[PDB]
Amino acid sequence: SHHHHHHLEVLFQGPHMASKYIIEHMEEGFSEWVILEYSQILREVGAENLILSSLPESTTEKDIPQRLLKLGLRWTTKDLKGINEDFKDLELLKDGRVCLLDPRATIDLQPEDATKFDYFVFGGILGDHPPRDRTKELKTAYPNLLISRRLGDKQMTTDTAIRTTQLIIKDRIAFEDIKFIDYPEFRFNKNEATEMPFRYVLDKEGKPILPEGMLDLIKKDSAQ
Ligand SMILES: C[S@@+](CC[C@H](N)C(=O)[O-])C[C@H]1O[C@@H](n2cnc3c(N)ncnc32)[C@H](O)[C@@H]1O
Repeated sequence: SHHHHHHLEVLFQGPHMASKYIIEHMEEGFSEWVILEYSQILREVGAENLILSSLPESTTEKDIPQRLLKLGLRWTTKDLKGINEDFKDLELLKDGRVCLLDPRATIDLQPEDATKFDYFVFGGILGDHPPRDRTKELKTAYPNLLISRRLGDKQMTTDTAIRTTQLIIKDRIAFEDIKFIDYPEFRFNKNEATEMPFRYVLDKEGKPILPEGMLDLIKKDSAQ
């Protein structure tokens, strides 16, 4: 009775060829907000295409939210340069072929960058306004691995940055063609409304795309 000690999910997804998305986790633990965000990301890019890296060394499976485990989250306490040690199935993370999505970069990501990078890295950061520039910690941590690219001049949530990167790289849509809304207001009644100071991508109904559950969380907050 050893037959469950396997890596079938990995065998089933290979051989690797497709762009991957890596989130360097940079929050303590997993708040409800983070869980909803990461759940949405998993659903949009596919569990086989996401890695959550740099978790604290003491992290074990019980510390990972069951909602994320159920959606297939691949997670590791290794940093970017140790990911290949844990996940032997992934393509090598090659110097210069790993793109840091960096709000301060001087050059915006473009569809032709699909040819130029195999991995796209995001800070798992709940941003502040004004931004605290915490993404810069990644640039200093991996100075020869990463090349920075921008997603326009306003801050996006992690799931929005990944959604935008997928539209540019996978769907080959130029940034200037993506329909965004800057700093949307969410109003529910005369007593309850909240602005979110990020840039969001719009769905075909003209509404900002939020993780499932997030509008409920914003409504619960406004009701307090
Ligand atoms: C909410 S943001 C955090 C930004 C962080 N507060 C800062 O000022 O560096 C989450 C992640 O999505 C990516 N991101 C968000 N907005 C971006 C932009 N305008 N350009 C490039 N990457 C962006 C970055 O990888 C970032 O770490």
